[PDB]
Amino acid sequence: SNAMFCYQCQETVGNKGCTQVGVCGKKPETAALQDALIYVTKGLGQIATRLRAEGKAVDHRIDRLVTGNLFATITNANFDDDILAERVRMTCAAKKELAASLTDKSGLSDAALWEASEKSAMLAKAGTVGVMATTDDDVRSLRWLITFGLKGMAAYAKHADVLGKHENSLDAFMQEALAKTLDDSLSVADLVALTLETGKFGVSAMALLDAANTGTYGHPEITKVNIGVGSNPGILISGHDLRDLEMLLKQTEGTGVDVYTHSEMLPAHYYPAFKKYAHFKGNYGNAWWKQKEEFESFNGPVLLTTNCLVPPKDSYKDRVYTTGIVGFTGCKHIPGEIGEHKDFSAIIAHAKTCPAPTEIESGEIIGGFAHNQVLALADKVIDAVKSGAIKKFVVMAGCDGRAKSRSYYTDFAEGLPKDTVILTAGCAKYRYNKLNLGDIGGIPRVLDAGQCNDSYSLAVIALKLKEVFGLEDVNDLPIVYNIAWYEQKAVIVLLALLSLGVKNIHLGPTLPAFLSPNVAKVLVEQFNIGGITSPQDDLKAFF
Ligand code: SF4
Ligand code: SF3
Repeated sequence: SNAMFCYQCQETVGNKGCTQVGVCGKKPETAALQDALIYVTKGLGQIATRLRAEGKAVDHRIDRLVTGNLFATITNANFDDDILAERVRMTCAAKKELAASLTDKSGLSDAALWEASEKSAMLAKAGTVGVMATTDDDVRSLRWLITFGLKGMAAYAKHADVLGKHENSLDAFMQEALAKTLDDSLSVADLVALTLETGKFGVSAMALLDAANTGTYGHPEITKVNIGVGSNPGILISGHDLRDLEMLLKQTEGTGVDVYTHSEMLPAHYYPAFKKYAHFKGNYGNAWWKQKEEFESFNGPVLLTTNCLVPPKDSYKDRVYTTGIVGFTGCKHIPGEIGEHKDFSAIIAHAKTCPAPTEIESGEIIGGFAHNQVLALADKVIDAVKSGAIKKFVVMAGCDGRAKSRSYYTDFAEGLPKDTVILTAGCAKYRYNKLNLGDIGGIPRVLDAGQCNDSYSLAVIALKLKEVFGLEDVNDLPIVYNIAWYEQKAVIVLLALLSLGVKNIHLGPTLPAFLSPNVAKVLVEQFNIGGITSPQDDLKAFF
């Protein structure tokens, strides 16, 4: 039989599924606990949805449990079985209490009713509630496409909540959609509808996080970021959470410890509020997947605010700190997932005992082209399109990863004619943001809008251009979409773009294993989704 089944990321074995051990390092009992956690979270969603329909209140603490549970099961987020098992217990306790306040308990699912306190009972239940519990290929495909989209949505909703923003309609949708994925009566048409609705609420979640980030730290602006290093001890902050960075910068003031960013923390440099801390140094290294080498050479402690964390080498494991929903057995954790005060005193003391970073490279990279900054430049962008100086934009946003085939994205970028502009967001950027690609009329040929969530800015920019040019269809803009994906935040970004009517998206380096033949056919027929081949062939064909 199979010890596990997981197919949620781009690197899944054979582009079919991980059945023994995850390519990411996820062990079968860890995979089982995540399957059990998702199951009881869907049960909680049903109960909460029923309470809302009865006219009864559901406290925001329930919303936070749901988003934390989903985020903990994203690829490279949490490998800690003790933490995962305790989240299962907490969820069982919470949903039992909520169900007791229902007037009518009729029609509650097994997920709503089932509970366990012993890990052994959780592992046994997991075996019959995983991916392959749904027998029909199309229903399975759509249920898990939706679930993965909801994980990405929940991540963005959680970062907004950390910064003090939440919307009842967003949390209500997430919980109702989760419940619908266990309802056997829904047709394929119902589930295709729910997939597109999930994309729409993906836009809403990204809009909420955009407002939270910019409202707190200012609108991103054009910024030069040092990729070399200084000579003081440092802490390297990775992942996505800007509130964790704020607290870390405040606590390192006056200490002699510098702060550097990694991977998806690069865009923190673009926000005006963070420029006021003199000990906020550069961005160190590249995307998440190089971290076994780059965390080693950094020498100082590393703080993971979100995914992606890879199972650490023994050489630096003792200086890895996790926080929020991130976890790895044997790595120190700083508690907190709601933006509350976190005590970084131990990581700061640790940093003072470590060597300064070993430099990988020197120079700079430019970014900060989020929606406010690009709309301020809109007249000049529009003039350049009208004159033919800019012939095409290419959206190359998304996720990077390990696959050797991803040299495609570097070669594609290098081979583009010098009258094109790359638009990016997310760690996919690292395949081409240290090339020397130049500028068109002073506009850089790579425009970095920020984190994967700042794909929102790219959509806002596209819709603005549609308006100014007076076009009926967003697809009539001179934009090619060549997006790379790895984890579930890329899935919500994709669904968001589809909900906005974007066609002709080229997705790679492979297509998700969780798209069944019939579901893929709908995406091809209605949205013209395609894949990649060689960079030289696609540089001809895509244009
Ligand atoms: S998260 Fe990806 S690599 Fe890890 S077990 Fe799942 S499909 Fe496999
Ligand atoms: Fe926020 S984009 Fe998706 S892969 Fe892991 S950090 Fe990267």
